[PDB]
Amino acid sequence: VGSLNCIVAVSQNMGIGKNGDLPWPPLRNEFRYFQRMTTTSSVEGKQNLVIMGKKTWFSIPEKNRPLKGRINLVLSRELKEPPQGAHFLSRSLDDALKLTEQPELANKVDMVWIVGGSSVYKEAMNHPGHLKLFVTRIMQDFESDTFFPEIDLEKYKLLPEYPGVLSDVQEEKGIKYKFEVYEKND
Ligand SMILES: NC(=O)C1=CN([C@@H]2O[C@H](COP(=O)(O)OP(=O)(O)OC[C@H]3O[C@@H](n4cnc5c(N)ncnc54)[C@H](OP(=O)(O)O)[C@@H]3O)[C@@H](O)[C@H]2O)C=CC1
Ligand SMILES: Cc1c(Sc2cccc3ccccc23)sc2nc(N)nc(N)c12
Repeated sequence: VGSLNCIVAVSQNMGIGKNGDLPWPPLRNEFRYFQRMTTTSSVEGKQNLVIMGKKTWFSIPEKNRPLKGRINLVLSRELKEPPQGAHFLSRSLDDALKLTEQPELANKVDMVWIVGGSSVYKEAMNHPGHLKLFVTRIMQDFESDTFFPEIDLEKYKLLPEYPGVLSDVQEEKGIKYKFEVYEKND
């Protein structure tokens, strides 16, 4: 198992979701970017694992579920088995990560990507260790009911470049946004 990473897109007022969808209209290349980053494994013969909350799972369009070319793991304490189309089910972030050190998964998994939502991000972000955040800054306010947790800039350094990540501003449907990578090691 290699890197642990969170990936998110967030509005200027820290919003990530609204009524079970994104706060903004669909941004095709943003979804492409998320797909490219989470799918691509820096090793041969391995796959990345994506970990997500139950509400995130059911926010993804059925036709993109499971997220293809990745091992999909859902967090829930109410479900008794993985949802239709998912691969694994865990009861805590720790268990999901323990599960990666299993004989079963140990040698099939390259990167682990936490793909949301709020509570999964917060726990991963406050836990000691080496962690990167891939943050798409959506450069407007949007009405939101679910928020990204505070990024403590004392611990998380914004990297001045990162391979395979564009630095300049993008725009789709009249909404500008930018890609950022943060790293901590504590
Ligand atoms: N990048 C972005 O902009 C992203 C946006 N989104 C959007 O954000 C919102 C997601 O919402 P959010 O409410 O934060 O939901 P989550 O995806 O975190 O789902 C919450 C449910 O997941 C289970 N869960 C969460 N964490 C854990 C855990 N550590 N261990 C066991 N179970 C856990 C609980 O389910 P149970 O009650 O069954 O125990 C909880 O009720 C949606 O609107 C979605 O579209 C989602 C991802 C990224
Ligand atoms: C899970 C996710 C997605 S998938 C998704 C998540 C929530 C609602 C969606 C609605 C339509 C299509 C896809 C949806 S896009 C995206 N972008 C970044 N930078 N980070 C993420 N974690 C996601």
